[PDB]
Amino acid sequence: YKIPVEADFLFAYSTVPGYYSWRSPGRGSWFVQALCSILEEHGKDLEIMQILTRVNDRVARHFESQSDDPHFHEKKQIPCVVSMLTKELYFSQ
Amino acid sequence: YKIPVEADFLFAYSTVPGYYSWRSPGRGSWFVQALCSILEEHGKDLEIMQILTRVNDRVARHFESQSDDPHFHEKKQIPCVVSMLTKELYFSQ
Amino acid sequence: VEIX
Amino acid sequence: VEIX
Amino acid sequence: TYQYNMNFEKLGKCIIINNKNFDKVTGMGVRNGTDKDAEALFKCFRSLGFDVIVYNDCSCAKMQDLLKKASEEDHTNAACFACILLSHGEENVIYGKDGVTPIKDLTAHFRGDRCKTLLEKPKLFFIQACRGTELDDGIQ
Amino acid sequence: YQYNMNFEKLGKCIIINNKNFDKVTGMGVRNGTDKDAEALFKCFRSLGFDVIVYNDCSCAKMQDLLKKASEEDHTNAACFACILLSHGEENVIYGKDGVTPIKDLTAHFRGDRCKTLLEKPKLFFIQACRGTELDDGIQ
Repeated sequence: YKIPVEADFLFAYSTVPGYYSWRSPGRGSWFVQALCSILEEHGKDLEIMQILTRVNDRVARHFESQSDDPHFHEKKQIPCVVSMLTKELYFSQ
Repeated sequence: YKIPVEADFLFAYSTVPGYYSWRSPGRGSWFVQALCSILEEHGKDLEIMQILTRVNDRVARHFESQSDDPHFHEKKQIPCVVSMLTKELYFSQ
Repeated sequence: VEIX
Repeated sequence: VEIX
Repeated sequence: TYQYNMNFEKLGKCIIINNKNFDKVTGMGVRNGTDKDAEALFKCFRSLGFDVIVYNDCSCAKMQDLLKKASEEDHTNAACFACILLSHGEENVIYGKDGVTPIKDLTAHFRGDRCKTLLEKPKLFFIQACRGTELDDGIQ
Repeated sequence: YQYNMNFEKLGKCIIINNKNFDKVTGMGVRNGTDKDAEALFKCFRSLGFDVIVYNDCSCAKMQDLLKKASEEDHTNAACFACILLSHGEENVIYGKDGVTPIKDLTAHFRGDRCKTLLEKPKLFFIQACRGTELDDGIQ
């Protein structure tokens, strides 16, 4: 009969624990850029994990930092999906 | 060019952070029971997130604790998937 | 059942 | 680019 | 029987917390670019079918109360719930303009026993924020 | 959109099956874990993994096992898998002699520390407690 209280949560973090997350003042944060881009073209036909996996790929490949401070130069980012979902999620049909 | 060092990891935890995880001495832990059942019938034809999502469902629904101690009686469990994967993962072809 |  |  | 039931009157509520400006005492700088994020996000999630609401420069108590009230609403006719957090942060924690508050405390309002009208329905949280001070140097 | 699986081997699968613990740790026997490990052995074998099960490992043993695997040559492997069966608390897992952080176990397989598993999935399955809360359920 019962269902766990922590069930059916999903967390799409912009980065992995312990790490920074990057943001362009001109274009917005990497994670949001990628999330919106992919939702625009596949929001209605892809499952939520497929969407966020592609988001992971795009943030990982398409982005690299530039700073004059070498400590922050040419650094990378990977997002992080935590799923307590019990079903597949489509936003359509 | 570059790829993040933390990319392409996946963690399938048996439970969510902060919580206990349950184990039957006769039949094995809930998470493993569910994982094996689902892998046995769909290991080669489903994507890994689909697999672990069904595992989440079965652990959440098919299982409930029984103890004589009322503090541990009729308790529930939900597993927890952490994905830094950049692609879909199939175990075949 | 027990806990890990 | 900045950090959050 | 393997997909969440989407047959509802509404897709659901989408709450966006857009924190740009912070009390100087927090030591946190203005988060330039977050407006483009918030603008891009409301458009996308509106397009999906969400009832989108945007909140700007929220205090910790504002954020806590806001999510609490939403959890107490009646989601019986909604397929799911979504929340997007745009702010500074550190591991397990997120910045209001007023300081930090734990992510868990924000999301716990929507637990099954505390938001029965979203039971067996997906609860989505998207978090744009730092989670510590490590950097990823990359490879290859 | 899919990880490339066209390799000679699916990959190595390490199962750490910790059942018995040093009394100093205060942790009890994990009855049923053998049934888990055997079932896991068959399933992951069936997937195509080259599975090896290690029993009642110390923290240094667990550390060494994963370190060694990261240093192996995975050039002909599609992926890597590791399964942890033990007692645990948040962010940490028990060896027979005590606790060791999970992050330390997995960090060996980071891209900069294991190039032959670069762009290849690294899977960790963990049956262990993560704290002391209970889930009362509902309805």
